[PDB]
Amino acid sequence: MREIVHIQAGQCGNQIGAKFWEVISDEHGIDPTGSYHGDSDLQLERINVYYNEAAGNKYVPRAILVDLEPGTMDSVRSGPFGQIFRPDNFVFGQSGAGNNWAKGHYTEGAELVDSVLDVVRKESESCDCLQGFQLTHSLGGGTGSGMGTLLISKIREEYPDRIMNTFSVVPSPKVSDTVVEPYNATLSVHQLVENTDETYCIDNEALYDICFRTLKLTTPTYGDLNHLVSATMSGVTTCLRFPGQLNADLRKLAVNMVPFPRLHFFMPGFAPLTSRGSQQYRALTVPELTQQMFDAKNMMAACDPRHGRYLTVAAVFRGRMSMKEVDEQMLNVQNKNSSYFVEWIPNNVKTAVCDIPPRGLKMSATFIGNSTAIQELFKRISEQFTAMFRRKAFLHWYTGEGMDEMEFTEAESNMNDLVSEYQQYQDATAD
Amino acid sequence: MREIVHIQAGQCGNQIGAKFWEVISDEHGIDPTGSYHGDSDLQLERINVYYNEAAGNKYVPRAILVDLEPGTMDSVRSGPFGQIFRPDNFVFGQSGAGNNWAKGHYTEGAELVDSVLDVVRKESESCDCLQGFQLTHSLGGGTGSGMGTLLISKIREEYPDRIMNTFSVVPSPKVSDTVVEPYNATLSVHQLVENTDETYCIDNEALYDICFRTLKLTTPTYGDLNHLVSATMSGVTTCLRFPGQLNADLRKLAVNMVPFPRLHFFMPGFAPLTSRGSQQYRALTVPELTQQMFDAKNMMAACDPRHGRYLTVAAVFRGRMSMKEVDEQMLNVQNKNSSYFVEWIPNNVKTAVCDIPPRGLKMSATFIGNSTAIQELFKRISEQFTAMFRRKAFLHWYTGEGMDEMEFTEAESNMNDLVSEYQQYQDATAD
Amino acid sequence: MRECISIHVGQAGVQIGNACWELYCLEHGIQPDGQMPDSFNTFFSETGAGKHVPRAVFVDLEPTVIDEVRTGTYRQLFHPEQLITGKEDAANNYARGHYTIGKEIIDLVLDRIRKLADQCTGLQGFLVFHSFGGGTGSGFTSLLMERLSVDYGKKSKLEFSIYPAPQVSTAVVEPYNSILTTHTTLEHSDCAFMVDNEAIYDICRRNLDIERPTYTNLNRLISQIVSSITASLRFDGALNVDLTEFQTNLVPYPRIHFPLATYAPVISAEKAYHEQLSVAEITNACFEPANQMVKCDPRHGKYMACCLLYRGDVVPKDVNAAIATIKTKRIQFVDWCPTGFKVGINYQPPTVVPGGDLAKVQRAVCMLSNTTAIAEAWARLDHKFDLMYAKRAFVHWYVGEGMEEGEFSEAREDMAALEKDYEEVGVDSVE
Amino acid sequence: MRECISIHVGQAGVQIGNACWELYCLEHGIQPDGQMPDSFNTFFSETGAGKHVPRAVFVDLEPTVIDEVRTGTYRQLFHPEQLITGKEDAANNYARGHYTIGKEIIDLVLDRIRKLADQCTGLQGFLVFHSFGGGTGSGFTSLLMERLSVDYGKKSKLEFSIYPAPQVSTAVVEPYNSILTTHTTLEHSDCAFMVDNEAIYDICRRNLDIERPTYTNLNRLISQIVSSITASLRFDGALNVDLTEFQTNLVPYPRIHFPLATYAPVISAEKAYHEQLSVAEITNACFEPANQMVKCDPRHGKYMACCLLYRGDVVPKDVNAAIATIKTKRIQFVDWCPTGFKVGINYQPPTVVPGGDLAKVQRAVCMLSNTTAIAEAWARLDHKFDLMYAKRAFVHWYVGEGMEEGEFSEAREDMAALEKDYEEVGVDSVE
Ligand SMILES: CC[C@H](/C=C(/C)[C@@H]1C[C@@H](OC)C[C@H](O)C(C)(C)[C@@]2(O)O[C@@H](C[C@@H](OC)[C@H](O)C(=O)O1)C[C@@H](OC)[C@H]2O)CO
Ligand SMILES: CC[C@H](/C=C(/C)[C@@H]1C[C@@H](OC)C[C@H](O)C(C)(C)[C@@]2(O)O[C@@H](C[C@@H](OC)[C@H](O)C(=O)O1)C[C@@H](OC)[C@H]2O)CO
Ligand SMILES: Nc1nc2c(ncn2[C@@H]2O[C@H](COP(=O)(O)OP(=O)(O)OP(=O)(O)O)[C@@H](O)[C@H]2O)c(=O)[nH]1
Ligand SMILES: Nc1nc2c(ncn2[C@@H]2O[C@H](COP(=O)(O)OP(=O)(O)OP(=O)(O)O)[C@@H](O)[C@H]2O)c(=O)[nH]1
Ligand SMILES: Nc1nc2c(ncn2[C@@H]2O[C@H](COP(=O)(O)OP(=O)(O)O)[C@@H](O)[C@H]2O)c(=O)[nH]1
Ligand SMILES: Nc1nc2c(ncn2[C@@H]2O[C@H](COP(=O)(O)OP(=O)(O)O)[C@@H](O)[C@H]2O)c(=O)[nH]1
Ligand SMILES: [Mg+2]
Ligand SMILES: [Mg+2]
Repeated sequence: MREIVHIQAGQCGNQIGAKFWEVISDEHGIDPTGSYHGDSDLQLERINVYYNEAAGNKYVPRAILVDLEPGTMDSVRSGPFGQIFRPDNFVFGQSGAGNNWAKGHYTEGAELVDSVLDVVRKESESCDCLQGFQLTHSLGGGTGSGMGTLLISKIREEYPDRIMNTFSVVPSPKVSDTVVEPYNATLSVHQLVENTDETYCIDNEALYDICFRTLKLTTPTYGDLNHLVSATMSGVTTCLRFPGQLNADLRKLAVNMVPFPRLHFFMPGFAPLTSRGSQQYRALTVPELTQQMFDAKNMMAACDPRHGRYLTVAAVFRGRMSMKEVDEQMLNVQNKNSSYFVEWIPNNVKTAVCDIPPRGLKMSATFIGNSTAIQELFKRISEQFTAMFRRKAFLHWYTGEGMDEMEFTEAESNMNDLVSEYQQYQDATAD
Repeated sequence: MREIVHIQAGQCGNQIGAKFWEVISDEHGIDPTGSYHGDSDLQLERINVYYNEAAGNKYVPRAILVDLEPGTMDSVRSGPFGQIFRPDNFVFGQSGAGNNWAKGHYTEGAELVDSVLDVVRKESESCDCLQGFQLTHSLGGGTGSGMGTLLISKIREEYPDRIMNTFSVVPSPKVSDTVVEPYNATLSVHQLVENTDETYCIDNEALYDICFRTLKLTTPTYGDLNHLVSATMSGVTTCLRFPGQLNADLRKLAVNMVPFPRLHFFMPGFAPLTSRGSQQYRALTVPELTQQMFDAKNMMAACDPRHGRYLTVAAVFRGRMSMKEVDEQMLNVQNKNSSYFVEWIPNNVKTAVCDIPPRGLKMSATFIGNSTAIQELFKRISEQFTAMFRRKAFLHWYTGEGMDEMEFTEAESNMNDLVSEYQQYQDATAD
Repeated sequence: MRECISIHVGQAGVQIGNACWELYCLEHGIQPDGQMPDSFNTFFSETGAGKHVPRAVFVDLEPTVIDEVRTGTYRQLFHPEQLITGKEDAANNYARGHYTIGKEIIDLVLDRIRKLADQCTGLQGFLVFHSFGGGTGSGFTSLLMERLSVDYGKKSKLEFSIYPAPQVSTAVVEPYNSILTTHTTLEHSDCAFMVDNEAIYDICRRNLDIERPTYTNLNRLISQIVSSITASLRFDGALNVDLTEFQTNLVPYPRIHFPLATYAPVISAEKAYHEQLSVAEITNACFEPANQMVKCDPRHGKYMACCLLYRGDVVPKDVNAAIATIKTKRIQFVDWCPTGFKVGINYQPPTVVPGGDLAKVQRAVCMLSNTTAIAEAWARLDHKFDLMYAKRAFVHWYVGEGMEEGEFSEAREDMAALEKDYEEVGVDSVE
Repeated sequence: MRECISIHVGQAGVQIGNACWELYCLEHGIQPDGQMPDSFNTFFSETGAGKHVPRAVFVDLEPTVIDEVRTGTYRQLFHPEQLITGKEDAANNYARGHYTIGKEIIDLVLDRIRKLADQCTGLQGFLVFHSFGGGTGSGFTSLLMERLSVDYGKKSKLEFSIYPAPQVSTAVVEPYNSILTTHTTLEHSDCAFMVDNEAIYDICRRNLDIERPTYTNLNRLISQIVSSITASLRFDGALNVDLTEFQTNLVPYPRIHFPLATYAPVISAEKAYHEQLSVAEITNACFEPANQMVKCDPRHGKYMACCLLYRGDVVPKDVNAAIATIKTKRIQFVDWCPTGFKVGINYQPPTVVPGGDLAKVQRAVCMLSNTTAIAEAWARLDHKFDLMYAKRAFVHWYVGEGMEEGEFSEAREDMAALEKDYEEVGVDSVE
């Protein structure tokens, strides 16, 4: 079998991860004590992908939780599934870093990481075929970005041939919930780009819109938001955990989604998301699903794909459905809206099918889009970045941590070039 | 199969539609929950014409309800069949437009429509063969006319080859229930003419007369009035929903009813309308029905066909009857009263027969007349229009919405020419 | 073996077909399930299980009609692919039937036909059923014939058609569609058989002594005629007449090929008991204007050729005697003809359909008649056309479907010539 | 005895194999436990207890697929070592399949094969199943063939392959992998059989008259084809055809060896009851473009060679007659050929798999066809390649696995030549 290491970093990362593991355990019949009470042999058969059968019937999700300070991971341990985790996988310091990327990637993180990695190594040692790593982190967070970035680099150093992917939480185009976002985010990306093999962009902003609209919710609690995200994450690796018709290994996804290194940012989506108040007025067909999947309004990343083109799209389906329906339906999309796809690439769609549906959803699908419209995000960031940077805003909170100002200019350089790259391909033509 | 999209617009439109759907659901054995409890396989077999089998046994009438403000559609949702509709098909704003056509077709409607159409598109996407569109709206209404007109234009833009028909409520020759009728109505017609393929004219005034007289009613409640109208509407599409001897597709009706584009206004009728107090003194024969159908007093449009000629008449029968009876009887009408028919056209009658009677009426028929006498209506309107317009009455409530005064003069121009056209054909002769 | 392919087009064509095949089964003892609990290989093929499969193709752009068949009693008698349906009908628009809609179906139809034809050991010809005026019947058939004549230039092309009776209704745009079809029909059809619904009603009233007839028994009468013709192939007779011989014995000049038809002795059992239906009696009845299936008083013109088909208990010599008497009856014949009578005799008497309204007889006569009197009908038609065309009523419906306005002129021109042809024939050629 | 070794590579290869062996067992009465409660020694070996063990090797770097087999119904039919699995798949990367991953498995595979081959008394050849585009199928097979041809330079090397259908999806990097494989395949394979999933869907829709098909029955159709071929070895026939003879009778020029395939008569029981599937009937069906298993309208090119395999109730003379007719059908053949028909006849009629969607017939025809029309498909493929290669999309995924960039150029070059070859063949050689 192939194994995945799940690393969680930062308050956000840990909170998301907590929900993630809840979801995964649920799907495999694992209760809060780590005891197996599933119904299908499949649940157990390939459980190895995530859990390490410790002893008896106790399974221990191979996850590592990291934070610079307590009060977060603590709450995780106090929660429903706190006891499912092995204590020794909780690695944290006793200092904060109020969204101080420098601290997270230097003066504080440099100490903490000395541990962390040791645990990582141990976990990788227990694996038979290390599929890769998953990092749940939030951009802009002193830990999430600081440590996140650091760890990524350090891991590739020792596992250059493994697939690394992360589910980053990006900056919001609307109200920012931090002050020094631009800086932290930019600094992270500066290195992220040159490391992680693929990364997903999820924006709370977009998620709120979905909730208030599509889900008809009025109290979009972070727990609910995380739940939604978790669902997406689980979909991504369903192909590893369960049998299907067209299994798509994590690596495979990278191959059909990244055309050029560096250009590996994705917009995630998910269907169906019908509110309970209207579920009875649905059909739940392959067409219905694709309607949602390609609906700009269901993009979990706060960008409007309508203004860009897709370099490539992956569609992973779960449950039951015909091959005919899927393929034909996906074709129709490309044909009807050909202007939204990059002419350089014939067949801009990768599909996959697993025979195991989400609990309660006979049909479900995830959407991974590599749209050039993501450029927009980076553009926004760069603009905000230079606005602050040229005024030297708050730079003393980075300089004071031993950060060289030049690092910022380098970071910008990478960022701007990223934008340029997308812009070039955006309108580059075959002839 | 072929599918029809039912759009309802304005308070009136929605109230009528509510009754309409009640009627239709009844005929197909659909209860208020959308569950099928019919007796004949026919009821279900071709249910697709209107309902979209959502899931299980729940059918969802493919209708779209539109209004500029709540308090109307709300009451619909609070009614008997409110739950039969899919919530997502209720599109409305939060602003009124006190019979302000300009608002409905500009400053307010221009915002609302951006949504609406999206829903329309979705509904059309779910269809296999989009027969066309039906719009239930009221002339003179800020929404009904304003949005109505707008939507019609917008739809043709994307569905130029579909049949669009509406069931407009026209101005009354007697007491007007609005102040700025002439304006709103004229402005609507100005565009209506150049869009909608066929439209029906129903006048509350006439309906009241029928009720007090023929139906021997004393409390003609709008619900009852709407019921009557609904019956007519259902008759029109019975040929699509049910088998018969001479099925007449919606398109077919247009073909045999419109001799020249623009000239597509019709006077609807219905038989039998015998009051319960005297139903036992009836025969219910094909002759009886035609007596009612060609009785000027049973015209649902407030015009007196006696003063004009028929360009063409469609007669749709439901239930059981012989072909012999029908054809011969219709012939007799043309022969006996040949002066009332336009000599240009041999055989001024189109007939159709469906084998499925209305609930409780073994024999029933609808009447669609293209009479030149409709000219009268337009004449009245134009006269009233210029009376107000020349005094600049209330124009500031349109000018203030960004309406160009020239639009009124153009509207009049179209109106007057419409009248002229009818007048020409009215007395134009073969030699 | 002598084989024949029937083609049923449009509401009428199909619905008539229903009656026909119902009858065919009865006569050959074939049960609805294709079972026969030695003259079948003309209209029926044998499957692996021995099951009989009638040889016909049903085409109707209006799936409703065929659905009735698909769900009807004889749904087991058709190979699914013999029932070809469209999604939208021709709305009484020749142009739709010919140019824009039928165009997209005809390919399928012909392919199916070809495959059917390829099962034959010796195809005699085709029997096409349609109605003038029907967008499908009229329009589509035009197209069909155009292409059938290419592949099968030497096969007999017989057709039966409902000729818009002088004083009936149903559709308004009839004379347009009618002429448009005729214009092309003349160049491909070998012989058309005209039938008026109007005339039939009269017969039902006076001969059957019934009232209130529908297509459910009007068609039954028609099917008797059809049977009478094909009985020649299906049963041994004293004088069998192959389909090919109908050209020779009816047409005397290419462009003229519209025989009228009749059928004696129509009669209710009530009168049957009181009347001796002798050969002579029946023969005389066939020439009584009242009994023609076409509203055309034969006395207005002269006969060009008659063909008599006797079934059942007849005696050659008696037949001859009867005919001689007919010749004596100073009934006029053109000088171009010296004989005028070709007679077939089939031993198989007429049958009777359970629940029918026609008494069973020991002998019957079907007569086909080519007469100049029909010119009247053509004139009437042309006249109606002229009136509508002058103002260009409904023309935009055809032009909008790609029809050329000049095409109407063309058709009319040819029709004028046709009428003239009849005039010339009846000139009474003399030195 | 004539023996044959089957090899199943990758998701498709294996999953198809499942269907195949399922079928083989059925036809020979072999029960899932290898039990037979005299033509088996071709695909099956006898163990000490008499138990049957099919002769095939399953290879898939993605253990998931094989695990399904290992835990499936037929888990008792395989000698553990016949099920060879890897730890990580090729991620749609030819380079992984060929150079970096497959490299480490191939040794095992070949050894196993050798041992299997050593059980044979006379190996006819191999049947390799794979898909173009599949990293394993495409990449690994390339490697496999490269080495099989060394040890067994004189054995027949047949393969079946899924040819990335013109308008479908599944993977993005297809055309890369496809061409890369083709480039090497041409130098080792004796004859490849092209199958399109796309085409099959069409067949399911139109012939089977079904909807929503999956690989669970798409493969079943394919297995019928495979059976038809090997039936020659497995059962006595009037004209048995050894595998070797397929080279001679299909290939006329080394580099060209991509026959298309079809299979008649696909059909649902519904229609079976209404249709006589004669020899001639079926034979004709095989040449109807619609029924090809490859999206390539054969009329675009000419035929080079056809091979017909009849099963069941057929009569040599009838077969000959049918073919003669086909020759008459002015279906074009290259001047280089004067015959073009090699025919096999096997007495063993087709069978039917319980729970399948295909009606059982008394006779069937499998056709293999070498045609120049396929050049079109090759052109399409090459074109797609060019577009992606130009920008070097996804190239880094191959280069990172040790592939030489120039290697792509090389492959493309050869493909150009291949296309050219077809052009030259269809030149219509004339003095
Ligand atoms: C294909 C990828 C994709 C890009 C486009 C343009 C796609 C195309 C189609 O979906 C596949 C639209 C679709 O067919 C519909 C019309 C039914 C519909 O869904 O369109 C949207 C608006 C549309 O954007 C205008 C949407 O937001 C969107 O994203 O559309 C309103 C919605 O109200 C119910 C409904 O009317 C991005 O992932
Ligand atoms: C034919 C189309 C038609 C036009 C005419 C003129 C038609 C002709 C006939 O109906 C078909 C009249 C009819 O045969 C009657 C005499 C039995 C009768 O019904 O006539 C009306 C008055 C008449 O107008 C005078 C009516 O209103 C009307 O519309 O009549 C009183 C009524 O009291 C019971 C009764 O006496 C318009 O659709
Ligand atoms: N005798 C007879 N006449 C019929 C029947 N059905 C329709 N007609 C006549 O046929 C003519 C109308 O043509 P239809 O066949 O109904 O039209 P269609 O071919 O279906 O064409 P569209 O409906 O226009 O697509 C009228 O003259 C009708 O009276 C029938 O069952 N029997
Ligand atoms: N007909 C058919 N086609 C299949 C099946 N499975 C996969 N395919 C097709 O095969 C192609 C994909 O190759 P796969 O065989 O799935 O890939 P693989 O060989 O497992 O290689 P990797 O997964 O890349 O290691 C696509 O064109 C699929 O549509 C199957 O069971 N039947
Ligand atoms: N979706 C989501 N976002 C979160 C959550 N908790 C914090 N955030 C977001 O993460 C960012 C703040 O970073 P955080 O992880 O708390 O800081 P850190 O501990 O220094 O990494 C902000 O954009 C928050 O909106 C969560 O549970 N879910
Ligand atoms: N027949 C009928 N007419 C109505 C109904 N409700 C309103 N009306 C008429 O519609 C016109 C007023 O327009 P309304 O639809 O209420 O205004 P809107 O909401 O701005 O479109 C008047 O002529 C009313 O008599 C109804 O339920 N039935
Ligand atoms: Mg019709
Ligand atoms: Mg695989």
